[PDB]
Amino acid sequence: DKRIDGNGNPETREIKISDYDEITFVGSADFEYEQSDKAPYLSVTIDENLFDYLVTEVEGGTLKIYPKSIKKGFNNNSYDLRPTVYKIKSNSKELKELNTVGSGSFIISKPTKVNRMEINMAGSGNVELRGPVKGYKLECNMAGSGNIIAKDIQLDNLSCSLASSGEIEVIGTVDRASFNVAGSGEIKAFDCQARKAECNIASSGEISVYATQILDANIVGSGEIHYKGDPEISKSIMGSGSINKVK
Amino acid sequence: DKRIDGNGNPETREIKISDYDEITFVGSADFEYEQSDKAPYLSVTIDENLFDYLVTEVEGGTLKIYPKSIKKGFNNNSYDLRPTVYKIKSNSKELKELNTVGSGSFIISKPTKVNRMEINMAGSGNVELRGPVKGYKLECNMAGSGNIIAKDIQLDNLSCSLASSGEIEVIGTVDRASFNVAGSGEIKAFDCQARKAECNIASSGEISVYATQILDANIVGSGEIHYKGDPEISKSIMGSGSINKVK
Ligand SMILES: [Cl-]
Repeated sequence: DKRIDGNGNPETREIKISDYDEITFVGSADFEYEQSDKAPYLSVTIDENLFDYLVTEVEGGTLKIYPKSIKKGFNNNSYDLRPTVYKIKSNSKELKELNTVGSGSFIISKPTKVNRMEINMAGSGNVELRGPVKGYKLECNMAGSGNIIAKDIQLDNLSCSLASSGEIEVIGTVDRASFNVAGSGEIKAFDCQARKAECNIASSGEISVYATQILDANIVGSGEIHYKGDPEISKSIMGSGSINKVK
Repeated sequence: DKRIDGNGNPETREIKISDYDEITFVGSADFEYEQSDKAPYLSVTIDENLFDYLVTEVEGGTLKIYPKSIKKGFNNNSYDLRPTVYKIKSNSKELKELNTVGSGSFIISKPTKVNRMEINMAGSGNVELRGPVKGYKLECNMAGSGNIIAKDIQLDNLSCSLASSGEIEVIGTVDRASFNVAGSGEIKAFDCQARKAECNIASSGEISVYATQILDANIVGSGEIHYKGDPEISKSIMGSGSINKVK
């Protein structure tokens, strides 16, 4: 009933889709995405038997890829797919919002221009923005033990919120940054040069920040903010946590 | 410099205070609090040598009890106090807001009448509302591995928000409930009879809910909502999580 193992015969299907500006992706695939002015494109490779258990379509301008609800299960639960291979390649004109859930990996590799890009991840997986991202606003939100890494950003605005034990890492330059941890996890942003940054920690987590002009440093709990640069810092600590300046 | 051990000679001091409607409490004490129309009262018992390292005062209508910032440490950190005995007893006319951080224990035992009471905890400690709490609204918020238990509530509104791995447990009757978990933790409310409840999980946590008329059940991740009662349920799962009805 609930668990379906891949039969070991991988099949690739190109799926006809309209453009989309939003992705709902649930699962364990390696998903490669790019923004592109070419025609919108979707290809999925998985054990041939698992397609019958998977939704893969664009609807209402949203690409939706996830395991189906269990047949006669009243949408109380979905199938637990165990593929031997699971790869997704897709593109659209713009990605304003990614909602990803699971143990998979979502990767953007080419230079990406953004107006507002929002990344929302739940689970143990990973999102990697490997290519240069440049533009107005990037938001990286996660709840879980996995991670998000943006390797090369140039932004007016960056916002990261981490719930639970995972990790967000950001590298580049930003004018204004907001870093938030609620849990034991960690934001790593020493090589993300911010002019102004706000750092908030609830509980035992950690933020490493580089702010050049203004740093607003807030901790409620045992957590820690490590900072570099020579900003003017506003400090606020309720609990056993601590703030420290590093070279 | 940072860790100060109790010298094993307990001293009790009654500290003169004005009335307060808010508490900031950081540390490991057993703190007993009640609402009362008598004169405001504070008594603290701790190893005699640790008073010098402790702030204990009412300012701006807020009772503040927390370890001091390390002398000449620029408020980057505070003393790590290791008492052999640490007890606090206090009362004020009303408690609108508690902010508690640490491994301590904050207990209210008498019948308590509330308008709006908000409890904010960070850390591994606990808050117990042992006596009957009756009134308009209770809000229980925590970030950390500890717990909040309310043993006997009767409320128009209840809101509980849990970040990280800890636990909130609520027993009684409420008209409208909102239960939120962002993390691996748990809300236990099978014994809190709600008319309408909204339940939200991000990542792998759990909620046990009892709703009689209306239940709005939302999971993003692998978490689980278990419900009892016969409400009309609205279901939304994005991920491997599930919803299940129990007797
Ligand atoms: Cl007074």
